[PDB]
Amino acid sequence: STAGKVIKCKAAVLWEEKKPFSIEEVEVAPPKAHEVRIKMVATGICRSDDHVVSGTLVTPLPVIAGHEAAGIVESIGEGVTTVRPGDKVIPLFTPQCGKCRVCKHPEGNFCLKNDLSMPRGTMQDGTSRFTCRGKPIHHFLGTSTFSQYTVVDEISVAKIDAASPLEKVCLIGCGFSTGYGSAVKVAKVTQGSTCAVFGLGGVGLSVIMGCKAAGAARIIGVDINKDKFAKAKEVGATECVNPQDYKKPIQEVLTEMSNGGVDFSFEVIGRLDTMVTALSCCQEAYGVSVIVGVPPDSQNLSMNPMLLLSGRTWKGAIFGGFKSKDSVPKLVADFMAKKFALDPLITHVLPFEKINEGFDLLRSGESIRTILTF
Amino acid sequence: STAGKVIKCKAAVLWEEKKPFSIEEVEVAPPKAHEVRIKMVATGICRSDDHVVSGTLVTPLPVIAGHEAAGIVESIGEGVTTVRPGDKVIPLFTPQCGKCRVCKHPEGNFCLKNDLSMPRGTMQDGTSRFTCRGKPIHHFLGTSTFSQYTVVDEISVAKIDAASPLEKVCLIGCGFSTGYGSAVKVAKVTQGSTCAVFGLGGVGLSVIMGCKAAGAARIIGVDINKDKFAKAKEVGATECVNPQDYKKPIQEVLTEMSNGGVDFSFEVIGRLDTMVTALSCCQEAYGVSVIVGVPPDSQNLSMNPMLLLSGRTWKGAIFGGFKSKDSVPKLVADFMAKKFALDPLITHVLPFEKINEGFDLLRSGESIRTILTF
Ligand SMILES: NC(=O)C1=CN([C@@H]2O[C@H](COP(=O)(O)OP(=O)(O)OC[C@H]3O[C@@H](n4cnc5c(N)ncnc54)[C@H](O)[C@@H]3O)[C@@H](O)[C@H]2O)C=CC1
Ligand SMILES: NC(=O)C1=CN([C@@H]2O[C@H](COP(=O)(O)OP(=O)(O)OC[C@H]3O[C@@H](n4cnc5c(N)ncnc54)[C@H](O)[C@@H]3O)[C@@H](O)[C@H]2O)C=CC1
Ligand SMILES: OCC(F)(F)C(F)(F)C(F)(F)F
Ligand SMILES: OCC(F)(F)C(F)(F)C(F)(F)F
Ligand SMILES: [Zn+2]
Ligand SMILES: [Zn+2]
Ligand SMILES: [Zn+2]
Ligand SMILES: [Zn+2]
Repeated sequence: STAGKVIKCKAAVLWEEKKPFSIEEVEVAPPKAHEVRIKMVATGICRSDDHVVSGTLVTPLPVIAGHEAAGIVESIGEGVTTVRPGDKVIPLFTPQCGKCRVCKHPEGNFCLKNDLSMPRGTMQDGTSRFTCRGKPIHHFLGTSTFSQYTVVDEISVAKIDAASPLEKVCLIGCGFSTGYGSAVKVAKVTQGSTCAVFGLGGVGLSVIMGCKAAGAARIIGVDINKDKFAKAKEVGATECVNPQDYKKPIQEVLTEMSNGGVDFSFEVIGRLDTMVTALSCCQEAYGVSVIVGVPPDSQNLSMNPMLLLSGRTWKGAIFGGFKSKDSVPKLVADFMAKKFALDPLITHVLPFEKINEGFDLLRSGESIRTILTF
Repeated sequence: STAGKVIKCKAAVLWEEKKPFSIEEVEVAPPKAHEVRIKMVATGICRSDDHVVSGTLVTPLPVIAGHEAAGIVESIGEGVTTVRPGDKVIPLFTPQCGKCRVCKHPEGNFCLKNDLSMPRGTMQDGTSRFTCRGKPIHHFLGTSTFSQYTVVDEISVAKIDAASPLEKVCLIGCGFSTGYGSAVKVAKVTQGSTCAVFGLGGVGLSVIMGCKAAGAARIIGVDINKDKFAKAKEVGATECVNPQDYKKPIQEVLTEMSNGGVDFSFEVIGRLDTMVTALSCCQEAYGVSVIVGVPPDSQNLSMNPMLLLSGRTWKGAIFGGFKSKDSVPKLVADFMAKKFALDPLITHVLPFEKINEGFDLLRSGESIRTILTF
C-alpha cells in the first residue's frame, strides 16, 4: 500500500547541537537496490544518541538519530535477499558486508563499510532517503531509528524471530549486545575472576550480566550515582563502590579490594580520566581493561606506558565485538530461550512523541533504558 | 675454597649518570640464606644498561649494572635447593618466586618480588653485597652482572645445561628471550600475518626471529639507521623502511604497504612517539601492538582512545612474558637443539675491562650485542 511511494511520517529531527529534538513531518523515499524500508516498532534511548545532541559524538547535522531499535520490513529494493516485507528486523549500526578484510577476519567486527570512523551521515551510495522542510536530512550510523519509518542498506539489517517481542529485543540493537559481548567476547572473562565495571547504565549492567554468565567470582560496580547500585546488584554485582565516598583515588581502592588489582576492568562511561583509572585498577602483570565508553570527539588522553610494559592488556570494541548480522538473530534466539534478561535494563516506556522527556530521564540520572513505542 | 669468604674482584661501577663506567676493586660478601654467588663468564651490553647511564631508567646510584649474563655458581647460601657450586646459571632480572599471585597465574611473569616497579637496588633483604672503599654499591634488578662475581637471590637464578656455551646463551638472560617471547607468547603472532617491528637492535632482531618462527608472511623492519637493515633481512625481515626517507608519517606508509594496517606491531626502541605510531599502524579492528621499548622515566604519551575503541589491542611485557626460572632452562635446551640462532645478534666480543668501548660501539650505532668475556 506504501510500497514504491514516498512515505510522509513523523520523525525526531535534530537541527542543531544542544537543542531538543523537533518532532515533525519528514518524507521517506522508497528503498533503492539492496535497501530496506522499516516501520519502526520500538527504539531505545542510548547515551550515544545524547552524545550527538551534546557534540561529544560528531556526525553531520541536521540528522535523524537513533540506532537501538526493532521494526517490521515495509518494503525491499531490487536485489534484497536476506529480508522480506513483514519480517521483524533489527537495524545494525555496525554493518556486516561479509566481503571486507575485517568481516572475513575471525576476530574483527568493525566492517569497513561502517559510518562511524569518518561519518558522512548517508546511505552507502552517499545520498539521503530523508527530506524535511524541503531539505535533505542526514542518516545516523546507517540506521536512523528516531522516525516512524527508516531506510537502511541490506548490510545494516538482520532478520529476527517472527515471534520476538520488539519492545524488548530492540536493546539487542545496541546496549545489551555491546555490554554483554564486551565481557564474554572481547575481555573473555574467566570462571572465578574478579571484574570492575565503571558506569552502571544500560551498557554497564549488560557488562555485569556478561561477567556473571562467564562465571566471574566478584563483580565490582563503580558509579558516582549510588542510585544505580541496587539494579547492578540484582544483575550480578557482588559489591558497588562510589568514588566520592573515598579519600584515595578509586584505582587504589579497587587494587586493595582485589589484593593487587582486578582480572578484568571495563570503562562504560566515556571519560578520558576513567579510561586511565580503569586500566590502572587491573592487575599490572596479567590484567585486561576494555574501553566501551565513547569519549569527547578529537580529545587525547595522557598515560604512562609503564602501565602496559608490566603486562597489562588494553583494548576497546564497538558493539561488544559481535559480527552484527551473524550475531543479532542468535542473540534474539537466546533471549527467546531466556538465556539472558532484558527487563532489568528497561525502567521507562514512553510513546515516540515524548522523546524529549526520554532524554530528560536519561540526563537526570533517573532512567537506565527508556523504550519509545511508535 | 672462596666459599663463606669475601671476594675482592673488579666490577664496573657507575658513580654518576652520563659518565663512563669505572673499573673498581670491590668486595663481594658471601651469600646469605637463599642467595647464590656467581663467577661471571659472559655478559651482554643491553640498551637498558645504557638507559641507567643516560637517566632514561632511574635506579639508585652508585650501581653495578648489567642484567644479561651467564656464569658458574661459586657458592650457595644456607637453604638453596635449585643450584649447586659448579652449575652453569643465567641470572634472572625478573624473578620467579613461585608463591605470588603472578607466579601462580598461567599468563603472568612480572613476579611481585621484582626490583623494576619501585627500584631499591638491593638484595631481597634490603641490603647490598658490594662495597667499594667502604661505600655500599647498589645492585641492579637483583642481577648486577658487570662484575667478576655477583650475589643474587635464589628466585633470581636458573640452572641451565652443563654443556651450554655461556658466551652465547647469556643473550637468553634478556635480549633474545624478550624479543622472541614478545612475538611468540605476548603477541601470539599467527601463520601468514603481517608484522611491523620498530627498532632493529638486538631485541628487535629477536622479535623478527619470533615472527618468522610463528610463520608471519610479511615482517617489516623500521629503523632510522639503514645500516641495521641487512641483518634484519638475514633473520627474516621481508622489507625495511626508514621513516627519514618519507615526507609523510610512517604509520600512513605502513597502513598503505599493509593494505589497511598490519596484524601485529612491536615498539622495540623506547620512544613515546613510536609507541603511538606502532599502535596506529596495526589494523583498527583486529590489530595487536606490543610495547617492548623502555621510554624515559615519568613521561606520559598522548593518544586518541578511538584507536582502541575500533578493536585494537595494546599490550606490553617484560622479558617476552616468560616466567623466568621455568623458561630460561627450556630456552637454553631449545638453543642446544638448534631451534633458534644467537650468533646473528653478536657483532663484537671484548674482554670485560673494555666495557666502555662496548658502550661506545652501542651508542655509535655500529653494534647489535657486544659480549663481555671474563
Ligand atoms: N562501544 C560501543 O559500541 C558503545 C558505546 N556506548 C557508550 O557507552 C557509554 C555508556 O552508555 P550508557 O550505559 O547508555 O550510558 P549512561 O549514561 O546510562 O550510563 C553511564 C554511567 O556512568 C556513570 N558516571 C558518570 N560519570 C562517572 C564517573 N566519573 N565515575 C563513575 N561513574 C560515572 C553515570 O552515573 C551513569 O550511570 C556511553 O559513553 C555510550 O556512548 C554505548 C553503547 C555502545
Ligand atoms: N621489555 C623488556 O623486558 C625489555 C626492554 N628492552 C628495551 O628495548 C629497547 C631496545 O633495546 P635494544 O634492542 O638493546 O636497543 P638498540 O638501541 O640496539 O636498538 C634500538 C634501535 O632503535 C632504532 N631507533 C632509534 N630511534 C628510532 C626512531 N626514532 N625510529 C626508528 N628507529 C629508531 C636504533 O637505530 C636502534 O637500531 C630499549 O628501550 C630497551 O631498554 C630491552 C630488553 C628487555
Ligand atoms: O552506542 C553505539 C556506539 F558505538 F557508541 C556508537 F553510537 F556507534 C558510537 F560509537 F558512539 F558511534
Ligand atoms: O632490558 C631489561 C628491561 F626489562 F628493559 C629492564 F631493564 F628491566 C627495564 F625494564 F628496563 F627496567
Ligand atoms: Zn548505543
Ligand atoms: Zn565488511
Ligand atoms: Zn612471584
Ligand atoms: Zn635488557
